[PDB]
Amino acid sequence: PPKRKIVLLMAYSGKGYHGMQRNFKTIEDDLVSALVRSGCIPENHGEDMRKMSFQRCARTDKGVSAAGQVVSLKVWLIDDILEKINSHLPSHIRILGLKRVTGGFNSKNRCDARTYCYLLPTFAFAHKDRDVQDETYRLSAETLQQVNRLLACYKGTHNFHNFTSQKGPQDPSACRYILEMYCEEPFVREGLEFAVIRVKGQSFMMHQIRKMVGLVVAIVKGYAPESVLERSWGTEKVDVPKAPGLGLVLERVHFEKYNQPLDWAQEEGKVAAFKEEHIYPTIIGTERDERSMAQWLSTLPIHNFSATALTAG
Repeated sequence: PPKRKIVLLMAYSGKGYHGMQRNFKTIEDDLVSALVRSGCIPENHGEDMRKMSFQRCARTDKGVSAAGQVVSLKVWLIDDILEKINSHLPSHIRILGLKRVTGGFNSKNRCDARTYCYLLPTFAFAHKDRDVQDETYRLSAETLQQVNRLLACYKGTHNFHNFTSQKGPQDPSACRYILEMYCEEPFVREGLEFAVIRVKGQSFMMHQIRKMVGLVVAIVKGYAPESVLERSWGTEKVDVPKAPGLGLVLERVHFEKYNQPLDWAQEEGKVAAFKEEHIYPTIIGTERDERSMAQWLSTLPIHNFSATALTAG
């Protein structure tokens, strides 16, 4: 078969996985097995992924899902390649699209941004004194407006050293650019109310989104004053609550800059279908049955936002 550089649009439910990147199970473990078994790549390209020029656009962490992950690599362009790769993957990892590209196209180098969604039960925004705290809570317009006012403060370029680990106040690598961040109107599925927070950033650091969400959750519920968000830009350390990984879903890898044609419009039905068969059921079912968010929320009352600073740390 002809040898070509391709770009793959893929999706996965990330629950129980330790991340995308091959490392304890990872998405790429399964993807590389499927690529070898389908005959897309020789075995030694599975052993040394550099040999097929492999790149992934988003390093999703432990438990994180994807509706629109993008990888690029060189393959033998076999017949019915998508069907064949998919036949060797579990149902909860799916290759949704393929594009042929110029041989030197490297997806991670060409993408300009990533958008993530964070799907959460709305009682994560319920004020600890003013609102009921369980599944019966319904999000008010006022509280949604407060969430959005707070999330908008993240937009721009900021030093996010307090939103990751092993980076100091003066570290320019801790500066990141957020293009958009907001929370949609809430909706009900399976009799429970959820909302989606969407964040588009040029790039993200370890723990960053989970802590960006965790802080706004903590403030909105009343565990910290709204002033702590501004304070977290400061030089001094703030200990920022980290929300669970379960609700975090990579939605899109952006190629608008490059396109100005990596457009996945034709795959929108496949994306929606996978979200409904695998991502939504896993996240909502896990919230309903195992109460992941509720349990994490129950740990906020003892979170000390100043613990590190108090130890002169």
